[PDB]
Amino acid sequence: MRFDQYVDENKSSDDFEPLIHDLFETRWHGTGREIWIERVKDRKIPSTLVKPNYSHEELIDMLIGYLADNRYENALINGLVTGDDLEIANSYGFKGRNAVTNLLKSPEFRLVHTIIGTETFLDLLINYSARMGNVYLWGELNESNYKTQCKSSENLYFQ
Repeated sequence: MRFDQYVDENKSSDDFEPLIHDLFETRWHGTGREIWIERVKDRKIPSTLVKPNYSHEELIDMLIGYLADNRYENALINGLVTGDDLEIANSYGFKGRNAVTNLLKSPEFRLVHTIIGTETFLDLLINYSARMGNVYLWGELNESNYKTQCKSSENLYFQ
């Protein structure tokens, strides 16, 4: 569904009218309606990501680590490469796997979590996925995929 609409959809409280009105303003400028959110996986909200009191930036970075049990299937950070490439990263300032944190840390996302709540916020990032134009915001975690894209689940007739 639409990113903007998603906010009003998972809104825990309607009292956030002012927050939604201002938050929705991003639709014009700020990839508000340009983002599509959908459920990529069917899971449940953990009690360890809601009980503890985390901070905005802290929760964002901490949450990423929650679903980051494995990095890469092949050897990673085996060795260091010397060259001008490092200069590029130092000058241009290359970002790591915590790139999503920058977008999530944005004030716009602060309202979302507030409106949808933590349980929905975590679920949205873990259970669901966000699509921004030609790039994935949440970031797909499908690595087990060998050759096939998705698997067809068993059909469920009517009772």
